[PDB]
Amino acid sequence: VRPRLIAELARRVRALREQLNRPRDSQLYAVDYETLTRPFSGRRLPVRAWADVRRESRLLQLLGRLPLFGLGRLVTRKSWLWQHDEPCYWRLTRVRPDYTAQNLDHGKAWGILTFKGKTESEAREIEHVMYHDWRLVPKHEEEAFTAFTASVPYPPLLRAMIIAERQKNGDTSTEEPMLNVQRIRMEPWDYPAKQEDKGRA
Amino acid sequence: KAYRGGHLTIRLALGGCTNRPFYRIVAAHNKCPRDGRFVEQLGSYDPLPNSHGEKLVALNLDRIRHWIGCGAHLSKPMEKLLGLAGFFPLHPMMITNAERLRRKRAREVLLASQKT
Amino acid sequence: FFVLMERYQHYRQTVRALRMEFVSEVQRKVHEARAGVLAERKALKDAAEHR
Amino acid sequence: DSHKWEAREKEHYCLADLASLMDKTFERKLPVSSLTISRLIDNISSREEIDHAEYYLYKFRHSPNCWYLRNWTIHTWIRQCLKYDAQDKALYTLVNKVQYGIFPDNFTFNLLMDSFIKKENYKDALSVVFEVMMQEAFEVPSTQLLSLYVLFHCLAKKTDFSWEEERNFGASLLLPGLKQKNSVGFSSQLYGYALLGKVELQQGLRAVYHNMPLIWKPGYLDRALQVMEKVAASEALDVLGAVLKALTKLVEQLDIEETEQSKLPQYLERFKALHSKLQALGLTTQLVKEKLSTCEAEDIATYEQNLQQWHLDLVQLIQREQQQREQA
Amino acid sequence: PPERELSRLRRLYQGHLQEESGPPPESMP
RNA sequence: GAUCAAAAGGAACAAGCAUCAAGCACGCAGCAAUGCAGCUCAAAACGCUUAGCCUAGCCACACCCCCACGGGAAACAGCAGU
Ligand SMILES: [Mg+2]
Ligand SMILES: [Mg+2]
Repeated sequence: VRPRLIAELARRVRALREQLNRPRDSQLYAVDYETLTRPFSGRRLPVRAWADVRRESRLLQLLGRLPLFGLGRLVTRKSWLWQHDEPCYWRLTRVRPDYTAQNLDHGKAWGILTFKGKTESEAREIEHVMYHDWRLVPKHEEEAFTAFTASVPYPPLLRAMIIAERQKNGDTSTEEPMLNVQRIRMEPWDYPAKQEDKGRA
Repeated sequence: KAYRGGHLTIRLALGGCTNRPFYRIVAAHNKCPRDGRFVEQLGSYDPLPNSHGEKLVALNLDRIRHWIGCGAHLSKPMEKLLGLAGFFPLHPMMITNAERLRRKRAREVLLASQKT
Repeated sequence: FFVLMERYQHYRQTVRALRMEFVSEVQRKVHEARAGVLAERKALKDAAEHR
Repeated sequence: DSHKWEAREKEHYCLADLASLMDKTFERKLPVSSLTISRLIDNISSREEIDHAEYYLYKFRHSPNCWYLRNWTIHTWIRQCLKYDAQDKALYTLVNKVQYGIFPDNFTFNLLMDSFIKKENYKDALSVVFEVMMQEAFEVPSTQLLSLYVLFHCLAKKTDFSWEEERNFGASLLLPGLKQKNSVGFSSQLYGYALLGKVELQQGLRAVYHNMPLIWKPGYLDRALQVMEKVAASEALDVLGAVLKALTKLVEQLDIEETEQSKLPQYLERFKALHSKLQALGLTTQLVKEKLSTCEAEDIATYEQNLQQWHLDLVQLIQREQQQREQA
Repeated sequence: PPERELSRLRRLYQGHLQEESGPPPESMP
């Protein structure tokens, strides 16, 4: 069989452009504040977020202004002021910010989630770090900040089939067949994901 | 074929003439065309108002139990097929639109009263 | 929208609550074929006449 | 105050032997060790060696070590700034506040605001006291000491002060106003809750949450108008605000939750009527110069403890430095 | 839905909102 | 764990021409240094020439150098058009 010697060489030389001479985080996530475009990419944004880019503040344009970048701090999403009036927030354990940026920003961090006042341990990655919907919780108002306190029937044809099977199986069993929803939890849409589930572009 | 990002979306696929369309359910693949290959054979659908006005759909449900239970995906117009049937519950696109035109009929019963 | 959003949700709940039933039924059929109560009679009998 | 850390556990005394090393590694674009930037700091011996460092710390701000600029590397430059001038290039470092990243929140902060009254230095004591509101602070007894300085300029400056310097005053009384000692720290918080609530119908709540850490909540006057009940259970500025509001961009509010330009008659008697009790139950500059004297036992016990904790730092990190250059 | 919850959706969509009735009529002929 | 599915392993799988009859390590052992000299082929190896195909369709190619780092160079084998 005839080996493919050159296309393997450009498999890896491309891949050592994939790690080595990447544009760092403030070279491509930079934005235009007038036309609301972006250098190096060019595209624009949906109607629900044109002002939020221009008016409000990042996740780490702010946290680059604190001692040890706020090593134990609290932070909420901006719609988590608007979708849950119950406290719903993120904490912090480690910062990976960027050094290439004059006005240092666009970095990475992670820490403790707690959704709507439901706490989770073994801290996972914080989402949407590049966005401008992230809110700096001050040191005042912490202990009152944390202010927090089965089955459905079967569809109609599956009723008739199981029951009439039961008199074939022998016993009538008019006993109402009821599937369990308690096994399946009720996750909403602004509940954040893993950030390394996404790869960087 | 090695299709990257492959998942069964369960689809009717067109296979009829022009001006009498006729879609056919097969367990379709995502990136292939409408009349591309698929996973398995299913039982078709009639969009034609025929003699005495019926528009047929077939369902072997010993396998439509099985094939979403094989981890398949689905899109919008076929949620209209099984919610309407009684094997699945009904989708929020007739729940709006049976009442949306009822909001258009309510806009029409005033329309037939603001003229008379 | 907001009553449809829970109707999106209460679409999403029950058929997912059906979906685990859809998975396990053929997983009761990969198990009845492999380890069913007549299938154990198959494993002994195919050696029983054969010896 | 000076001669305590200045038993410095000696090192060499050249600088340009280091100045051809850090930039060389920056022209390799590799990170620089944490003891190697302090060693560029505790060898400063002229005026010109101050400004090479603020380049080099600004360069060290752009390094793969965004952290590891330890707070004692700041202090061993605080002592160099307090030694030579501490007049413009100490404050110019705080001016940018992101390009140098010093954040001196300890009793080191108390080393640098007692000595500004020792040169009386009017125009710029406003600025550093402005630049500790942006830090989360006041777990040290600088709470009295912060509002001690702003009452000096409350008598000095009486204007509109800026677009945003109305907020610059109240937040430097309210976090100083966490006092369980007196009525005075429960008097300073009312000046904060008033002046933060006067842009509420002038400019907007985005003024409240630009940069200094306030809250997105709407209620701050009602917070004063609930703790003024506790002052009556256990102030010449809020009457002026009580008339001026009833005197003559995105939506945040609900149409059900009422606009607070429609509660201005309901702000009058809610505030006025309980001041009758506050003459019947129970100046501002001089009552805090008492707190300069009656308090301040001068807690250097967390200062000298940190100095011996910095012998723990440098020795165990020059020990692992010894590890890295013998394995070669 | 309740109106305070519905006030949130009014609070999000200032620039682009429609005004609609609630229930449908029970029948149409 | 099913579903789907590469890589990978293994078995398959066009046409004409023996006036293409020999190919030229094409094998194996041993954990390994190394050893033996073998392997494929007239039951069609090896090589030419022709061809998209074993149609719910698939395979291959995407200006050329099998590939594309690179180089030639500035490329409709998208629609309509010339
Ligand atoms: Mg090519
Ligand atoms: Mg061409």
